[PDB]
Amino acid sequence: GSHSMRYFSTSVSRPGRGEPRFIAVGYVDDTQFVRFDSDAASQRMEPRAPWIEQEGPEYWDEETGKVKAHSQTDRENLRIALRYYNQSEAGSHTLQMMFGCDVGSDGRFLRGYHQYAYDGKDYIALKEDLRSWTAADMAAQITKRKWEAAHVAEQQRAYLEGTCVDGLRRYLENGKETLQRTDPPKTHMTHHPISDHEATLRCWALGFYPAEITLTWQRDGEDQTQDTELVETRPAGDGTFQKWAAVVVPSGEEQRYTCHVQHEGLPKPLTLRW
Amino acid sequence: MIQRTPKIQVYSRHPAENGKSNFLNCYVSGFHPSDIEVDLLKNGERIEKVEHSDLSFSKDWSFYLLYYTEFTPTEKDEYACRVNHVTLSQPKIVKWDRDM
Amino acid sequence: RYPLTLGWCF
Repeated sequence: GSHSMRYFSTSVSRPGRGEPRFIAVGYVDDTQFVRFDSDAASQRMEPRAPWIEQEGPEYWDEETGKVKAHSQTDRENLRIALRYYNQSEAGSHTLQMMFGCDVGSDGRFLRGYHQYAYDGKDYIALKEDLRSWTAADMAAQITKRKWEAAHVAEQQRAYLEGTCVDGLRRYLENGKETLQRTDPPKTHMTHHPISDHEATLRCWALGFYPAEITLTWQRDGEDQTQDTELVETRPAGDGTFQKWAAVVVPSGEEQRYTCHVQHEGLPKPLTLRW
Repeated sequence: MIQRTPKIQVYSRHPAENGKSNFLNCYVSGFHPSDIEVDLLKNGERIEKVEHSDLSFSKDWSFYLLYYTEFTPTEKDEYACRVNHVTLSQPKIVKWDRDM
Repeated sequence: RYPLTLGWCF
C-alpha cells in the first residue's frame, strides 16, 4: 500500500534560561527511526530503529549537519517572529515544522509537505502543487515574499519529488521486515456490572500495526452511537497500538450488541458478541 | 496562543498477569504547549526508572509522549500516573485500572 | 533524508 516519510521538529524559546530547545524526530509511517535533541550531550542524529543502523558514517554526518543547521535557522526564526509580532522576550514561544513525502505501492511520488506552525497555529505551508505558499497572517506574508524571491518552493519540490521519495524507498527495504508488516488486532471483550441494572461492555483491539483502525458498536445489526465511549488509539511501547470501545448496556440485553473491527491486517472484518 | 490540556491514559503493554513481567504505560496527548511533567507511582510513591519517547506531534500540532517503566503487577499493588502542565491547576492523578 | 533548510529564514 502507501507509505509516508515525515520529519517533525519543535523549537521552544527559554527566556532568561539560555538557547532554545530543539527536538526533531523522523518517521516512516507509524514507526519512528531517528531523533535529534539540541540539549543532548552527543550532538548527533541518533538511530531510533534497528533498520537504520545499517547506514554508513556519511549518512550520520550529513543528517547531523542538516538537522543541526535547521536548529540554528529556527532559533533565528523565533527571534524574527518576536519582532514581527512585537512580543515580549519574557514569554516562551514554540515553532513547529512538518516535512515529508507520500508514495504509492509501486514506489512513486504521491504527495509532499512542508509547513510551519507558530505557537500551535498554522504559519506557512507549501500548497499541494508545491509551487506556492499559504501565509496565515500579515506576519507570514513577509516570510512568503522572502521565500518566493528566493525560490524555496522550487528547491523543496525538487527534494520532495526526488531525494525524499528515493530516501523513502531505500528505508522501506533496509527495514522491510519492520515496515511492510501488517499485524492484525488481537481482539476480545469484557463486561463490567455498573449497577444491578446496567453494565459496561468493552471491546478491545490489541497489538496491531499500523495505527489506523475502526471500532463500531451495533444493536441488532443496526448502528449505535448513544452511550458509547471510544478512547484514543495508543502506543503499546513495542511498535504496536491499542484501542478500545465501550457501551453502557441494560442488564439482560448484552447479546443484542455486536462489536465491529476493521484493520488492514484483517483478511476479513471481525464481529464480537458477548 | 490557545493552550490544550493533555489527555491521559495509564495502562499496561500486555494484559496484567500478577507476578509476571510487564511494562506500565502513561500516554499524554492532545496538549500544548510541550512542557509537561509525568510521573508513575507505585503505592503513592514516585517511580524512578521511568523513561519516555521523543517529543512529537499530531496533525493539529498538539503534542504527545509515552512514559513507560518496567514493572511486575500483583493483586495487592496500586499504580498511578501523575501529570502536571500549565493548563492544570494542580497535578492530575489517574489510577491504573487493569481494564480502564 | 532531513530537508535542506538553508533558505527557511522567516
